Amino acid sequence: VAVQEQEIARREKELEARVRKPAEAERYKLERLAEAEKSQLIMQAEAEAASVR
Amino acid sequence: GEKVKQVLLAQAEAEKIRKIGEAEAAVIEAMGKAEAERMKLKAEAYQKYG
Repeated sequence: VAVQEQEIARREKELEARVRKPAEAERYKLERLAEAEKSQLIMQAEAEAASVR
Repeated sequence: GEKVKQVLLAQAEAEKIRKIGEAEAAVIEAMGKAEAERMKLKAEAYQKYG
């Protein structure tokens, strides 16, 4: 029982590094990569619009 | 991560439609003014036919 009372404190740290931290890193990646996709599409839109006018 | 991404790209699609819409309106307007000059000149010449 004492061994598993320490297994709790274990998983609480392992899960932070295995489950939480990478999901949080993925969120930051997705956000700053989305700004780049948007930036390229607005610049491309302006180019196509200028080419038409 | 899914929400912010979808919203940012939906704004890009809307920006494209608006920019293309404005460019098109400027062309349609300019083309109409040029075509009206043809109709006017053709009319002012035809009116003198014997």
